[PDB]
Amino acid sequence: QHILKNPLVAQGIVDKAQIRPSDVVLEVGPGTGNLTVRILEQAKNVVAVEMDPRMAAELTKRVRGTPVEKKLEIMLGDFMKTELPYFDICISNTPYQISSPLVFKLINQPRPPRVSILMFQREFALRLLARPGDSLYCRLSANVQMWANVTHIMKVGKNNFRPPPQVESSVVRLEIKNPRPQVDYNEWDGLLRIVFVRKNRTISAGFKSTTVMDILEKNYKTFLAMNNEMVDDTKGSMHDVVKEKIDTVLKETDLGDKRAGKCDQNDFLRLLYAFHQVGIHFS
Amino acid sequence: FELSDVKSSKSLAEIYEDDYTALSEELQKAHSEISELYANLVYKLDVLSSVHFVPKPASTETPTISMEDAQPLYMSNASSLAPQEIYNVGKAEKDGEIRLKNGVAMSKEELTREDKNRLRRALKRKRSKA
Amino acid sequence: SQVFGVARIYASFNDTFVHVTDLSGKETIARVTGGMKVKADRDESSPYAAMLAAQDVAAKCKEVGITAVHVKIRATGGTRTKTPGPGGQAALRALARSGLRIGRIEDVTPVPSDSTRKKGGRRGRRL
Amino acid sequence: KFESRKIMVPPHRMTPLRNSWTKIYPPLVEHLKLQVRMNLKTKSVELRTNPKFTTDPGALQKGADFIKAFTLGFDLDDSIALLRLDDLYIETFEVKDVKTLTGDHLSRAIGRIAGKDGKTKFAIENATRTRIVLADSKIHILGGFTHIRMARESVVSLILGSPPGKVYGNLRTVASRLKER
Amino acid sequence: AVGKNKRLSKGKKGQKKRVVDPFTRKEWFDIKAPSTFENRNVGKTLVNKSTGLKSASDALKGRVVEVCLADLQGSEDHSFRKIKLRVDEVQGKNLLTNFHGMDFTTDKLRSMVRKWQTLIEANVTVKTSDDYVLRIFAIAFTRKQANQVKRHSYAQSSHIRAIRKVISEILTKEVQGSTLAQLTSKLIPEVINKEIENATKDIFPLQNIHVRKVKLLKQPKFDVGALMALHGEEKGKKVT
RNA sequence: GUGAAAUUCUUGGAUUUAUUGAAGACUAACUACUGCGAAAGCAUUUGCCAAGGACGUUUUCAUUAAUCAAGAACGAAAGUUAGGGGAUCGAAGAUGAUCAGAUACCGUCGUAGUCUUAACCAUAAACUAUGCCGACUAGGGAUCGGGUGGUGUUUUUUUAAUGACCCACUCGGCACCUUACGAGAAAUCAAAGUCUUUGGGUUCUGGGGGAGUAUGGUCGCAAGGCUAAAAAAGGAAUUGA
RNA sequence: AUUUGGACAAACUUGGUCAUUUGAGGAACUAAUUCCGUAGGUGAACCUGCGGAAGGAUCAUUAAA
Repeated sequence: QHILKNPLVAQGIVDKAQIRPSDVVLEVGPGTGNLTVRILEQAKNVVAVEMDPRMAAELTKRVRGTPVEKKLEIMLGDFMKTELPYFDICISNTPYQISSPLVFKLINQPRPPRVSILMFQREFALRLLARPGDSLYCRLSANVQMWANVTHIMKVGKNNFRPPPQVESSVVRLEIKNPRPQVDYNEWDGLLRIVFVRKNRTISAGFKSTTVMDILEKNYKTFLAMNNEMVDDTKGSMHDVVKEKIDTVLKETDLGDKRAGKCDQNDFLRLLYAFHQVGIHFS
Repeated sequence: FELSDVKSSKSLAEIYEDDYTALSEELQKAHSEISELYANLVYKLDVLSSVHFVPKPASTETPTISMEDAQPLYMSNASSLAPQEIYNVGKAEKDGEIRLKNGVAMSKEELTREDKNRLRRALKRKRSKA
Repeated sequence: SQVFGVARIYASFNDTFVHVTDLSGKETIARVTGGMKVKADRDESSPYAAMLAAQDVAAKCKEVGITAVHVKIRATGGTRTKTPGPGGQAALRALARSGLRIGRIEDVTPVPSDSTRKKGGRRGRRL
Repeated sequence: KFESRKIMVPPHRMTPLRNSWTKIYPPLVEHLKLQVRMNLKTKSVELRTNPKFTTDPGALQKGADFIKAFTLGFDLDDSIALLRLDDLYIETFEVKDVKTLTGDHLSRAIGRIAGKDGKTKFAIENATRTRIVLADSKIHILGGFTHIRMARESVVSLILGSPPGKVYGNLRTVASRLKER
Repeated sequence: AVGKNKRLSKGKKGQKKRVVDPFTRKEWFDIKAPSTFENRNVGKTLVNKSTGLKSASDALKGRVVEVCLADLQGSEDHSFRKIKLRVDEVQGKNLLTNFHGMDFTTDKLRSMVRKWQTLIEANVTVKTSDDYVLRIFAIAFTRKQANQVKRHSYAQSSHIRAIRKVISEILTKEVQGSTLAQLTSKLIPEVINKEIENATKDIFPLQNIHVRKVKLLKQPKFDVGALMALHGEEKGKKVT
């Protein structure tokens, strides 16, 4: 693993976590437990999750003897397949490979928390901070900028770890938008995949690919089948007649000749509304 | 261990014949060499620091005779072995029996309840001391 | 006098086929596989697999009555490796010890004149 | 019922064949009972077994593999070991069968396999109890099956570019566990 | 794997019982070579059944056997050469065969190719007087002289192109003047490479000149009379 | 199919054998311290179209030249737009196994791409990490192209080519081996040399690393604007009292 | 097709019934590699696709009969 070597950046994490004494905190990756004893001093309830039984025994032996062990709780096992209770603050120091699905689970969590202080790679932090018009704008960037508001906190050097890793790290803050904007996550996901299979081409060409037209043909066909009407007959392929349909929606929207790396959230919302109005559903 | 980047001085047939055939022989020969050198050194030092005449210690196949025999040569090895070291007593094999060090054997079924209790208490205080 | 069959020995990299056909390759007398002789998944590419394979194939071939065999070994060919493996050499030794009259040995490995890309990538296929 | 095999010899390995021929035919004629001719007009060696003088059937194939190993360029005592045992195998593969390399990089790859004065090569030899021969591109490994497998793993990692220090550490680890077993 | 820990798949749900008795219902047929070769009788092949005389006829008409000229002619010095024949007519457990193609062996080709000489390849297509559209590949290596002190013996591209011209003309002329049986009789005792060498002794001194490959490409109208003639009638036994 | 298995597909018989047919790529070994091109680059045959080096020349004009901003041409791979077919491999992506060990972290399918036409894009460790033109200063053999001479062997002879090897000389290349009466911090350098301090002609350029700090010198980016919880041996214990 | 009267009457509510299984007290008993250009990435202590570089450690055999 990797051991943290800066209680001053631990102070920074807590002070920007901005804890209220009525909260419960989901702490992922306690490690040796400096953050654990700090938020045990700060908040009302602490739920520390862990996959490593050796570090879990280390933390419980460091903490056994305090009066705040009545508030401390440690849950062992992988939390991506087990149940996680309600928490108001979420603080995470895990290796980032589980942290990206952690971000998506924390977004899709019922009654989502108020704020989350996470550690990430520098690249991954810039990926979350990627605004439209920037070269790092991607599918995950648009998803997090849709479902939440993210803001950078600080940058951590690779020399501030024992042993030092190869990728520079950062600490970021995620705030889920309450309430959730009532858009279908699956439809938004399908549209984002189709537009971001190549982020600098034209959206018209991204639809001009073949298998995307196969998927949209099957979707519109089953949509018209559950609505119980029939198409008009095509002289060639059904993929080609629904391609003509997407041509119509693209030349009424006038976004078909635009850059996917520059189209922001509002343009995607207008386009998916146009698809929902014409009868196209990506899921 | 450490590998040798030099060419192996034996072929595949030789290394497999070797595997087809004291921790190490070179180590044992090193022990012999250092022991004889130390014997020569202690001989020289006793020559220098002693008062009375001391001779040279020693000089450094076939059926051999050992002249000095550390037994009266009509004492069999089993007769030299003590009756304690060829059969001790221990905890018996079956879990239905307890066998103490004084030779008695007690089944777990023909006992009484207070006897079972005192045996448990004795084993408990023995375990607590250990 | 004797009668000749063609023993095509495909020594794959993780398998071994010992397929005996007649002349012209139309009628197949017998065919086995390394795993099918020895029930594992490591040992489907073993000299022991090849030995059991060639022994039972020589049994079936002598049952039909073919005394002599020309033998055509083969590697996997293609853009992969082009040399017959230890499984193939083991199968050949096992046939010679099983006692079919070996007539003539060939190595018909399909060598691409100018091959396409191979499965690896720019960094290298294995390990 | 006599039975015959033939086997070619390339000229660069025909000079050592003439040079050390007198230590090749005595095991073939004395312990294998195998009549040997050499056609210098076709640059080939012919092994014919006699119907009555020989005993074992596999003797002919063992002798053919013996001459084949010496032809591919192994040392005489090592090919004698191939004759002596019954489960020695020879494996061959190429640098373009691992990763396509273009010229100067291929030269440096063979340089990394060989090592300074054959150090890395003899390290692989002594570790996995095998014999390695590097031709122009084709490489040849002689030994037991699992041994040549592990040697192939180490060589392929060397081709892909693992430095000799790292691959030497892995050699001494696999040699430690192989000595323990 | 037939192990008990081999995880079952869709696979072996419904099998069949091994009762086909295949090498009792199958039948052996002897093939025979054209009269141009010395030892014609070679091997026996397997016909699937005899209920279908149509089946026997069609399978044996499709048969394409392959042999080597050493075993076909008794002289083991033709070890590297190899021919393919195809069977076209049957008569009572005996098959009449004709020529189909030729090849070397890959070990001979690899042993021919060396590292200090140039390789020259001629790749011609023709049609003999028997209307067999054919394709002939030949190779030739640029050897070094008896006085050569240079290491390599490379030929200039002009000499290469000139030798391709000469070899192409030689092959086309001889195999257009000849017929297919006459072509096989020319092809056996290596006379065509001798002619190529005798012609190109003045352009550049060569070695290992060989007609590497013959490939049939079209086949003319059938003639069982011509087959019987180039190979070299039968009554019953009054069953009752 | 991997180190190990598993998704996958196989009685309507897979993998394999034989005979073929189609498709689009690619041009193995031969392959060299060889060649061509201004560089990137260039390998099947044959034909066509133009172009070029070097040699040879008792041909021809007679300073027409060197270095040079602006601008122009060309510029690997990836990448964009619009067409084409799309076999192979395959950023993204979807999945199988997540088994200890990563010593020995993959497998299956596949969008874009790869390929081709027409236009953009103009960048690389695009390297001999070294402006160009001219001149002079060491020897040694090679190898490619051209030429001259001689000598034989292979060759062939009123037929359409008279080439191959040898040796000597010779230009012009790709390079190499020894060394400098030279240079230098030294590695090294036939140029990074041209007798101690300096002039053959000419375009461009200059006056180390991390750290700590101030920023008006500058470019960018944010959030919320109804929403709240209140001390424990009152232990441990198949190990105790 | 439809219709009359009975009995069986599934199933459901409201329960009554007995039967059989299934929360923490007390009360017992037993047992004890480095990089460059480019393109891209959501199980991202980095990875991948394409083309390049060494600024990355060369042993053995090799004229002819």
